[PDB]
Amino acid sequence: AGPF
Amino acid sequence: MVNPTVFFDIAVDGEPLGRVSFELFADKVPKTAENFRALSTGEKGFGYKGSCFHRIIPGFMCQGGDFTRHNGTGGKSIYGEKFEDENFILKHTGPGILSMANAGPNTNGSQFFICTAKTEWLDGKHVVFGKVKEGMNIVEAMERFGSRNGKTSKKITIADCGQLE
Repeated sequence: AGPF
Repeated sequence: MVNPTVFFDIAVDGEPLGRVSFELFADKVPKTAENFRALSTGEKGFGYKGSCFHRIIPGFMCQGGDFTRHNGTGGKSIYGEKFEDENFILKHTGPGILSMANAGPNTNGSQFFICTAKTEWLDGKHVVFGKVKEGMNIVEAMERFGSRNGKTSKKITIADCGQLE
């Protein structure tokens, strides 16, 4: 899962 | 009304490091806040107690909450494996912001991240639902154990957690  | 306050007692390789408490904005993101709260008390059986922060990027954020696979690929909400993005009213305005981690729109599970800097580029993509109330220095201290790519040098875990108010 991100956040990028 | 009254917004819930939850706490996390952090430990590094078993050694207690301190407490971090959050204010959940149930008044604006009720479902998202309720999910986090319930996972913090463990009232549904499963929860955050014992899980670790698998991804820490100094100057960016601390990510945790995957209590099923422990590597960012798992986790589940009290509503099922994943729920929709409630809304994007709140923004990532600075250190302390509590936001939902996800793998694209409407993939909110149990993973979350705590911002240690203003991360405006995440606005509209991740749901902000709370912020650090106390223990922000404990969060900064956690950065000491992270790296550029997120891999952590020590086992950072949530020794205990629950609701205060």
